[PDB]
Amino acid sequence: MATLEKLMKAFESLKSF
Repeated sequence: MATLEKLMKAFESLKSF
């Protein structure tokens, strides 16, 4: 699989943005 950033950006860009 290859989508680590797609998994981290959600923990910060989702609502923490």
